[PDB]
Amino acid sequence: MIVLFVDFDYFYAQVEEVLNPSLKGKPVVVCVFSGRFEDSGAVATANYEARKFGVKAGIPIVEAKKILPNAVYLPMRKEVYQQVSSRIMNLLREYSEKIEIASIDEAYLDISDKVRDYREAYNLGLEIKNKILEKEKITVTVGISKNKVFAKIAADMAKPNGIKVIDDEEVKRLIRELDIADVPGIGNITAEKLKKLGINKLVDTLSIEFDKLKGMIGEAKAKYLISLARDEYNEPIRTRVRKSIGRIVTMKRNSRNLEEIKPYLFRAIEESYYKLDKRIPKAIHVVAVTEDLDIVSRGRTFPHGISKETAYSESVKLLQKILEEDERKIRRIGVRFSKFI
DNA sequence: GGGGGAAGGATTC
DNA sequence: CACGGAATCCTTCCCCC
Ligand SMILES: [Ca+2]
Ligand SMILES: [Ca+2]
Ligand SMILES: [Ca+2]
Repeated sequence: MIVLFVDFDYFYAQVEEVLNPSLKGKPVVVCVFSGRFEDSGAVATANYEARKFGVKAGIPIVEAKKILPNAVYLPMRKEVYQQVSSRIMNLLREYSEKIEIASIDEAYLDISDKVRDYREAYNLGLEIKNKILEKEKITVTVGISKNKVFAKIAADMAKPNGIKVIDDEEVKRLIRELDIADVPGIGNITAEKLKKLGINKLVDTLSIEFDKLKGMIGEAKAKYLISLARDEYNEPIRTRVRKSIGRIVTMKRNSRNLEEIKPYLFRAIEESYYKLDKRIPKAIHVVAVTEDLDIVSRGRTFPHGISKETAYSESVKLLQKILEEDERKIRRIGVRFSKFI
C-alpha cells in the first residue's frame, strides 16, 4: 500500500494571502477575537514569517502583538477557507477515489493502484503540488509512506511547501529514533504518561507489559502505538462522516445568570441549525466552558429528530442542569447536535 | 458475564 | 489569557438476558 498525504501550508493565513497577495512576505496572523476586551482571543494560525518570531497558533493575540506589533492581524473567516479547501479536495479526488478528508487542510490518498514503487509516488506528489499551486495558488506539503501515520510524519518533517518519502528502511529507523511525542495522536497529556513509563521512542512500547500500557494510556492508544512499533499499522484510507455539528461562543463576562446566558446559547443554536443542512439530529448537548477553562456538558438523546423549537427548549433545561450541578461561573457556552437521522 | 446504549469527561489537532 | 470545533477514546452507569 502506498499512502500519499497532503497538508496545506499555514492554510488560513495562506488563503488570506491568496485573497490579498500584497500580504505575501509580511507577517500574517489569523485571529479569533473573543470580544471580552480589546485584542482578547487567540491565534488560529500564522504564516511562517510570523512563526519564526514565536507567533503561532494558540498564543493570545495580546502576546503576539507584543512580539510583532506591525504584523497583519486578520479575523478568521472559516467559511471562506472551507470553500477553498473543498475545491482543493475535489482536485485530489481526481488523483484517486480512495480518499480520506481528515480535516479542512489534510487528506490521505491511497495511490496503491495509481502507481507502483516510490519513484512514481514522488512524481505524482509533484503533480499534485503543481496542480494545486496552479489552480488555487496554494502551496502544500506532501508526505508519502506505507501507512497513514508515516505519510503524515513525512509531511511534518518536510513542511512547509515540501514533499517527502519515508520508505520501508527509514520507517524502521524512526521507530527507534523518532521522539514519540512526534507521533500523530500523541498529545502532551499522553506524551507525559509515556515518559513516566520509560517510553520515549516507539520501540520502547514493546519492552513494557501490555496490561501496564493499556492501564496508563488506554487500550486503543496502546494497540495503536504497539502496532506501529511492530511495523504493523495498516489502517485503511476512508473519509469519516461528519458525526456532529455545533457552535460555542464566549460571553462578554463570565456568568451564572440564565437570562444572561440564553441569548448566547440561542445564537449558538441558530448557527448550528444553519450548518446542519437538512440533517436532523437526535441528540443535543449543551457545552459550557467554565471560568477556569474547564469544559462541562449535559446532553440528551431523543427517540426522534429535534426541531429547532425542541432544541431551544431542551438546551435551556440542559443549561440549568449545568448551572445546577456546577458552581463555577460560566465563560463560554454552546451546543452540539449529533446522531443524525 | 457481557452486549448495547447513553452520558459525562478526557484528549488531540 | 487561552478560541473553536469535532472525532475518537474512556470510563461509568444502566437495563437486562
Ligand atoms: Ca496539518
Ligand atoms: Ca497545514
Ligand atoms: Ca506531539
